[PDB]
Amino acid sequence: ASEDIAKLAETLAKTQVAGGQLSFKGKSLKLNTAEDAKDVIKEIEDFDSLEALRLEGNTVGVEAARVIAKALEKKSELKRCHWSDMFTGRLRTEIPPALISLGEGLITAGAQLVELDLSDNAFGPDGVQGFEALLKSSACFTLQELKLNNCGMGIGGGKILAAALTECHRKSSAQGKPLALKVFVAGRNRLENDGATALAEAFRVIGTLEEVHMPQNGINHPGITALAQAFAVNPLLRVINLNDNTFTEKGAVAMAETLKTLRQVEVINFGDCLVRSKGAVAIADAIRGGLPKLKELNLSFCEIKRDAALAVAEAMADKAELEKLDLNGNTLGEEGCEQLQEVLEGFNMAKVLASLSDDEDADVSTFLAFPSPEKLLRLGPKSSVLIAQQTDTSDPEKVVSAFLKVSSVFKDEATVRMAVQDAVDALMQKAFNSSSFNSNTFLTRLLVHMGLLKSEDKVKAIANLYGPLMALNHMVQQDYFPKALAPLLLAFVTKPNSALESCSFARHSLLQTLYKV
Amino acid sequence: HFEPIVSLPEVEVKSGEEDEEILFKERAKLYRWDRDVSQWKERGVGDIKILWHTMKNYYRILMRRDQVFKVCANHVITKTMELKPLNVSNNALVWTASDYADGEAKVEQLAVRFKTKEVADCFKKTFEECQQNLMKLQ
Amino acid sequence: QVQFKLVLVGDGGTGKTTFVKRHLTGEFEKKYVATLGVEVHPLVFHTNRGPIKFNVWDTAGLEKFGGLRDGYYIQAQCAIIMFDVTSRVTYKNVPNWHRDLVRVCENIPIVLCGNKVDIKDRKVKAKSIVFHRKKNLQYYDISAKSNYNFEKPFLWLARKLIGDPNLEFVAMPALAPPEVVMDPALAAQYEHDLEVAQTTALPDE
Ligand SMILES: Nc1nc2c(ncn2[C@@H]2O[C@H](COP(=O)(O)OP(=O)(O)OP(=O)(O)O)[C@@H](O)[C@H]2O)c(=O)[nH]1
Ligand SMILES: [Mg+2]
Repeated sequence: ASEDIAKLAETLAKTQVAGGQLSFKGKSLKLNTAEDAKDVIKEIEDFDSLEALRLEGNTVGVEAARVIAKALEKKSELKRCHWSDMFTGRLRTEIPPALISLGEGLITAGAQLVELDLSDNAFGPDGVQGFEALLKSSACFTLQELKLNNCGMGIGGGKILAAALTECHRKSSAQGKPLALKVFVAGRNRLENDGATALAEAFRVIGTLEEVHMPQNGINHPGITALAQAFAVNPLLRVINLNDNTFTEKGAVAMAETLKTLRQVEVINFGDCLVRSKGAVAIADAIRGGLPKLKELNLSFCEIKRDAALAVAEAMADKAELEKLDLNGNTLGEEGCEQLQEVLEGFNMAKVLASLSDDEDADVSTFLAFPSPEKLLRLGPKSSVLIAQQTDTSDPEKVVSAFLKVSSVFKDEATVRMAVQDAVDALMQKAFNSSSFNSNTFLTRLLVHMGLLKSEDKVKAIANLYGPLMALNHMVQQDYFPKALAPLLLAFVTKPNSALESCSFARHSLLQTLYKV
Repeated sequence: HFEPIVSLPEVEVKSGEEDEEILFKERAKLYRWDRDVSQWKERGVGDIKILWHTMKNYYRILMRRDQVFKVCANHVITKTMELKPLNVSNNALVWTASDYADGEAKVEQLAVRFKTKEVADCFKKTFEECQQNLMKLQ
Repeated sequence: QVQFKLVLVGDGGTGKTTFVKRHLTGEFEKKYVATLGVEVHPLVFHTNRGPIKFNVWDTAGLEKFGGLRDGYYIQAQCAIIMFDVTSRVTYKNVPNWHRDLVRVCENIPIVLCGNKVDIKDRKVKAKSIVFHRKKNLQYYDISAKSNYNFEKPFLWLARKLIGDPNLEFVAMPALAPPEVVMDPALAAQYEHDLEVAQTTALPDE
């Protein structure tokens, strides 16, 4: 969006390292008393050269307003004042007084007010009366931008503002330096028809306008025709933003009539204007008739139909510097979007249009069979010797099988692990105290079953070694465990193997225990 | 969805019409005169009625709004009433009354507009008959 | 008695003050006089469960958001977010108002009200109103001019607060007037008003 970069350049052009803008934006100061504004006045006084004052996001009361006006009396080089939203929370009895006091302070100071912004302040006719005195006075003969967006003026406020603008123009022309307004932003004020016509009359006097924003003013066609006639006089118009009004069809025809005679318009925002597919054709004809330098054109949510959309697209394609076209929201058929894309890509741009994303048209053996952690508990303390007694310890193969079955259900739960460890201790104590029992055979079979070693007859290994490794770690620390089997376990546990890297913690703990002995 | 914040037991509703007879009941629009701005301001739309009491024997003009059912006009009929047609518009009547609608007596010029002309004529006839009945009692 | 601080929030020029005035007086303020700060209006309703009072804090829609106005929302118990049906720009701001409300008062009955549905050139349509589905809101079309569903928001809020789904408005506890009283000192003045009353036309459209 070229508007974003233009605004960025404008903001960059007015940044200084010293002697420049003074700001209080985003401080939420509640200047509810004269003393409460001591810091603000002290800071304002201590400023060499002042050329801008921002009071955004604050709450200026009557007393604070008087104090700030008295402070401003000194500053004579002031040229801009962005007072957007500096009365949040004040009632009707406190806004006009503060605004009049600030206006008097600026007038007596002798400023020039190249810009005057009062956006987002709830003024209405009362606030308009409040700052009319400032607007008429000599402080606004050089005024070049007047932003009143969202002031909520209304019909009466619009009439008063138009009268003030006309009087200011008359006085300025009498002096010798006629008022030359360039940017006028009065949106969201409900200037429906009387305010709109009054401001159109005010514009007709001033031929210097370049931008004019009136979005969301509830304007209907009877006022939009007068506004278009007023625009026709101004030959330097560059941006015509009238988003979210009601033109129906007469308004669009009236606007096309003036667009025919304007040769410098660059932005035309008519979104939500209910053009209804006939004013779309009229605007298409007007732009086709010749309107160079056009960069943007918005007709979104105008209830345009397919044929009118194609006509406007064809008319627009001839433009050279086109940079954005919006038609989202129109009642274009799904094939209509494809046809529009084809028509546009027939030209060079092929992508200028905005996205059309919205359109319409005894049991020890039983446990040993399938060991489970819970089944071990049910045996109670009997499990200590029942497992040892039942198992045949004469042959090391059965001892190893019993050890593996017991340790398979090993879990970190405190109760289960203690039962498993005492059962293992009893089983090995009965196993190791047997003359007809070779320990090395037991170790070799244990390694074979765990998969750490290979065997003549390939006995299928086990899946998880966590339980067996934990049981071994516990066993290594008991007395009955021979001090001669430590090296074999160490060698085959440090032995690389995929089945071991799965359980790194048990392997590491076992290795630490082995290196202890 | 949202949990309750206050629980109120059900209570009986008593509207002061049990012991009165409805001599008239018609749809209408009631406007109150605003002296400060000097223009008629809508007071409501609803069923205007001319109730009559049996024992106390008094005639009372009553009206309630359409949906909220608030009382927008409520006063007594007196011999000093000056009900008369409104020159502008049509099938409309105007009269001064000590309305007791909101919280206390207020002297208001009330203008009532009906749907058609025969309804307005019937209302005026009933008003005149009530005034005559009150006067003849003396 | 029973009081439910209600907060009426919405963009400027939507009909909050007109809605409240039509509720408490029955008039129709067709002039746009922007509300400054906040205005407190008590609305007394009568239901089958007794009388209730809504303290409607009609806030100003022209102000910005932020903490500067959080004073309005403190200790709130129900909210009405009002947007203008004949303006999409006002509908685009409903999410912002809902965010601002839920920042201070997390869980409260919030009712979305689409105003000005009596105008023929309608921009926002029932199909495009999808915000209330994402959250848990009740959406109602209202018209402070033609009195179309102009009490449904209060009825729904009362239903959700009192806790009785079958709650509905009863007629009124209206009793006979106290007595006829007149002051002859000002009586003549009253007559003068009538002399002017007949010289103006009713606001008939
Ligand atoms: N046609 C039509 N217009 C309405 C309706 N309701 C309100 N309006 C208009 O909308 C305007 C709203 O004015 P207010 O209610 O006083 O202003 P507000 O809603 O409080 O907006 P803020 O004060 O800025 O917060 C009125 O001037 C009416 O003309 C309606 O139901 N139909
Ligand atoms: Mg308001």
